[PDB]
Amino acid sequence: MVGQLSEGAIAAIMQKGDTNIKPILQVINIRPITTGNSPPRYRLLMSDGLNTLSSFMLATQLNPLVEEEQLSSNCVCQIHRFIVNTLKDGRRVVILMELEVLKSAEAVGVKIGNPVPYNEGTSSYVIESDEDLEMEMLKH
Amino acid sequence: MVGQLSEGAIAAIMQKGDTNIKPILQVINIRPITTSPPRYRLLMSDGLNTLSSFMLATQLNPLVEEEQLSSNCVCQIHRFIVNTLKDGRRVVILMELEVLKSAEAVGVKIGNPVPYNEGTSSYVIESDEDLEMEML
Repeated sequence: MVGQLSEGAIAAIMQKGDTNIKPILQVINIRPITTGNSPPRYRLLMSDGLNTLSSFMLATQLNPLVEEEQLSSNCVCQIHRFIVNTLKDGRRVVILMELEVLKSAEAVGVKIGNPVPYNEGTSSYVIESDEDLEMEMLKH
Repeated sequence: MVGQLSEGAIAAIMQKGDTNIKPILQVINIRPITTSPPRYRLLMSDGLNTLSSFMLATQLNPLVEEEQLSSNCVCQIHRFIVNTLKDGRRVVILMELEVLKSAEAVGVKIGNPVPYNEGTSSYVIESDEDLEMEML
């Protein structure tokens, strides 16, 4: 149900920098990032039911949630503490510092609603994720 | 040092579908796709161009888990295949390769290669964003 998500949280985060709103978001996709020999970091495409936004990153202390598959595509999360940063190239990113998984992916089962990208950066993420899946699927 | 890579191999693969060459390429970035059996996408350089549509055959995954195939290492490809997909994207699947020099032996990205095509340019921009997001 879309109504159980924090409608408008993505727009408020991006345009006003709201950090106190404890948003309830669905994880749409997780992109592991493996730089050099370093342990992975996880970038997230998240949905508030209306929009998706791809500029989320998990703080390192939340990495075990992804490894344990507690935090996986289609689960629903309540974010407790997050910070907004503008990178040196102007891109606005959101670091998730503390959260709770409210519903596992299997309980939700699938993507909630039909959210659309909040910006071109997010549509570029969606394109690359679509590319990944296409390359992935060797057998038909 | 760029002359130590197979300059022009990416253009040969993409335009002519030449899989008889045994090109020497540098890994610029490796990324697992799923978050299941891992599957690795690679941004590779031939000294002139980068190309982001390389994927690793599952049987080469041990080289990645052993951290032998890693960003900045230089490899020689022994068997590969290139296909266009129904939607027109071209994908290169690396089937057999040897790591010639470790990431540490090479030490840095060789030269200043440019993206072969728009898809690679977007991939580099997105991967540079990924990295900027980490270093926070």
